[PDB]
Amino acid sequence: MKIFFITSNPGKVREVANFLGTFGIEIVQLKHEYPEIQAEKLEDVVDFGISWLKGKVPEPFMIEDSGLFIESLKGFPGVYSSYVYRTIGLEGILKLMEGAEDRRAYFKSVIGFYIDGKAYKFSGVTWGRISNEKRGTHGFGYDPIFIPEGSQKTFAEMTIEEKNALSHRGKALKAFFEWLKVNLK
Amino acid sequence: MKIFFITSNPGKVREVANFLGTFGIEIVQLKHEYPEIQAEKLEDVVDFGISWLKGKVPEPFMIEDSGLFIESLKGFPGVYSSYVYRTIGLEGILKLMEGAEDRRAYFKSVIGFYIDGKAYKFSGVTWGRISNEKRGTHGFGYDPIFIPEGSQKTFAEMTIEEKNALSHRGKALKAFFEWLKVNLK
Ligand SMILES: O=P(O)(O)OP(=O)(O)OP(=O)(O)OC[C@H]1O[C@@H](n2cnc3c(O)ncnc32)[C@H](O)[C@@H]1O
Ligand SMILES: O=P(O)(O)OP(=O)(O)OP(=O)(O)OC[C@H]1O[C@@H](n2cnc3c(O)ncnc32)[C@H](O)[C@@H]1O
Ligand code: NA
Ligand code: NA
Ligand code: NA
Ligand code: NA
Ligand code: NA
Ligand code: NA
Repeated sequence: MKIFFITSNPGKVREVANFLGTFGIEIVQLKHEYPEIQAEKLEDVVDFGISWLKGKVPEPFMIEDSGLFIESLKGFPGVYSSYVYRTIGLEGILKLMEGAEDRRAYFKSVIGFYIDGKAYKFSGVTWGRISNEKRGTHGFGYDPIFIPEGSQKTFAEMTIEEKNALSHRGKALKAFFEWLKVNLK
Repeated sequence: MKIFFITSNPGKVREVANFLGTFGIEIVQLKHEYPEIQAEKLEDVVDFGISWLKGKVPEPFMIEDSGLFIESLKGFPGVYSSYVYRTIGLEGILKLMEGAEDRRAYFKSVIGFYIDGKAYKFSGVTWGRISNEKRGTHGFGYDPIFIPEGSQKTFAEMTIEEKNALSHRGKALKAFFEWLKVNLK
C-alpha cells in the first residue's frame, strides 16, 4: 500500500521507507506544515496533528513525533528536542552534561496513522546513555551522542538497518507493521 | 473595569494587578488551561490561545505569553522558557553560559486581550544581560539572573514597582493601558 508521510525530516523518511519498504509499502514524503502543540506527551502532539491534518492531505497518511529525554536534565529536551537541537545543539547538551556520571536517557517515538476516518498510534522506546563526545556521521540530530543500551556504538556509528533494529523509531514501526498485517491486509 | 487574567503564574498576576490596579482596573485570576502551540513567535501562541478560549471563559479576558531569549544560545529558551525553567533551571542556563562574555539577552512579553468579539495584542521588549550568578529573591523565574539594560540590579533585586517600570511586561502593560484609555473609556 501507499502511505503519505507528513514530515520535514529527511532522516525520518529514509528510516521509515527502508523499514517498511522491505514489506512492499510505498512511502511518499509530503512536507505539509501542521500545528504542533506544547505538551508533556508526544502522544498529545500526534493526536492534535492528525485532527488538524485530516481533510488537508491525501490518504492514508502518517506523522511522527519523537524526542530525547535525558534523566539528569529531568527529561529535557524531550518534546522540544528539535528546537533545542537548532539552538544550543549537541554542544549544548554535552556542556550541560559536563561532569555528570548518570548519563542515562531514552528516545521515544510516537507514530500516528490515519485511514478510513480513524486515527491510530504506535510507539517505541529505547533507553541508552549520552556519550562523552560526538561520534559517527550517520543518521541525524542527536545520533552522534546517543548510545542505545547493550551497544558500544552511538546511533551515528550505525547503518540505517542497524539503527532501525535498535531504535525507538524501529520499535514504533514494528508495532505499526504488526498492526497493518492484522488489519490492513 | 474588571478583567479576567487567564494564567497559572501568580507572579504575572501580582505584576499586572499592581500596574493596572493603580488605574482602578480589577484583575481576577482564572486558572483555565488552554492550548499553547509550538511556534517561533509569542504572538502566534497568544493568537491561538485567545481563539480557543473565547466562549469558554468570562469576559473580558487577557492572557500573556513571554520568554527570555539569550543571544549566545541563539534565542533559547525563548518560547519554551517555562519548560526549560522547570527542567534544567537557572543552573542550566548558567552552566550553558559558562565562560561566555557576550551575555546579551532580551525578555519579551505579549499580552492578548479579548472584548466584544475582538482580540487585541500588546507587546514589550527589554534587553539586558545574563548575570554570572543568581542574585535577589524577589520576582519569579529567571529574575535572579537577568539584569535589564541601564541597571546594575537583576529583576530579582527590585520591588514589583521597580520591575514594572523597566520590564518587558511593564512595557506591554503600558501599551495595553494606553489602548484602553482611547478605546474602552
Ligand atoms: O516533526 P517532523 O516534521 O516530523 O520533523 P522534526 O525534525 O521537527 O521531528 P520532531 O519535531 O518530532 O522532533 C525532532 C527532534 O528530535 C530529535 N530526534 C528524533 N529522532 C531522532 C533519532 O532517531 N536520532 C537522532 N535524533 C532524533 C532530533 O534531533 C530533532 O531535533
Ligand atoms: O502561560 P502562563 O499560564 O501565563 O504562566 P507561564 O508560567 O506558563 O508563563 P509562559 O508560558 O508565558 O512562559 C513562562 C516562562 O518565562 C519566564 N518569564 C516570563 N516572564 C518573566 C519575568 O518577568 N521574570 C522572570 N522570568 C520570566 C519564566 O521563568 C517561565 O518559566
Ligand atoms: Na513531529
Ligand atoms: Na515536534
Ligand atoms: Na516537528
Ligand atoms: Na502563556
Ligand atoms: Na507559553
Ligand atoms: Na504557559
